[PDB]
Amino acid sequence: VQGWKQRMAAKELARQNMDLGFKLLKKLAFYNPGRNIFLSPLSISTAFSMLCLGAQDSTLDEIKQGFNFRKMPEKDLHEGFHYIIHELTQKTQDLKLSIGNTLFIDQRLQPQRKFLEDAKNFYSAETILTNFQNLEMAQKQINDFISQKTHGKINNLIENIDPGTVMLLANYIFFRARWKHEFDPNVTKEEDFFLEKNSSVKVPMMFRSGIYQVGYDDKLSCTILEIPYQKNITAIFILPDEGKLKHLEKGLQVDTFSRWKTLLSRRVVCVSVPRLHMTGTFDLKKTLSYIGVSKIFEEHGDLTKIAPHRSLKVGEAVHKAELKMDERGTETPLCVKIDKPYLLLIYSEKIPSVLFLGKIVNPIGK
Repeated sequence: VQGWKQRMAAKELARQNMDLGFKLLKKLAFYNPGRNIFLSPLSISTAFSMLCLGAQDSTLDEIKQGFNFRKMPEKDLHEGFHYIIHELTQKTQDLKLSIGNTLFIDQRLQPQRKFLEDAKNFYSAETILTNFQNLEMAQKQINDFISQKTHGKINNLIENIDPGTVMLLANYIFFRARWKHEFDPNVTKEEDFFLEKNSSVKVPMMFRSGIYQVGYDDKLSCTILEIPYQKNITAIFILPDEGKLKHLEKGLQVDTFSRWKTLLSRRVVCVSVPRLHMTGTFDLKKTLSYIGVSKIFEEHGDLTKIAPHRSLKVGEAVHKAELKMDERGTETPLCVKIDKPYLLLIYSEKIPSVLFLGKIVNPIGK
């Protein structure tokens, strides 16, 4: 198979998006406790790798350092990300997934052919001409473009545009997938979800008994539960013990994940999982401060490969992750009840990549 090198590159990139995700989640939760955090570290990485096609010198170097894209040649980096995107991008009965990367550039600028072709060929990234002299009109244009492209999955991506912006990066991902075994919707019931040790809220809770990969981590005081999707993707639920969420967050690592896998076994489990409709919106300028990346957002003369204008920078960059978790699917000595704050990892096994990383403090909250 001629796709061997692309798969190896992707496998290495996947390990690095896991590290990125845990670093981002740790920082986001430290600065914003008691809040849901829902993002795609993979989608975020595709955006800045795509920008590496048009970035030079210090800006290029700092992205590659911050995102850890330095371990392989640039050709392999782009080929690896192309493989991940192409493999995951589907509109089938079992999986609906798209990674969107749209660069909105001021109509007065001239986006260069080579960058345009590479962005489209390697990432399916598109550059759209925008009139930034009318910020209100530019915002409604951007939001309508993305709502239409995503078929109403990614809405209101932009809430504000700063004056002087000539280049806006929009990164967005949506997910719909069928479970390997569907939940019976008639068995789904409104159950208690403990926001705090005393405070509760009624949430639609899905129920099913069957064979599931399950384990317990003594080192991080947490239960691990894997629920497979029909395609080679798994939903990993990490349920900390009472008052161990902060400890679990603090201990998250790449070695953590590979150790959790050594603690799992196939067992008959009665499972209780909340239904979800998660969205997460991030200002990537503030988010990327956590991994020391900022030159891409400053004027440095490093983006001439995109458009020749001297003062060019990425003015604004936004990430939006969207997911639905319900009963849809194909066709006890242990019980795992997800009725308190938990971590959710959507993991692609075939790559293997972290598609989504979520801290769910409230399944029906923002």
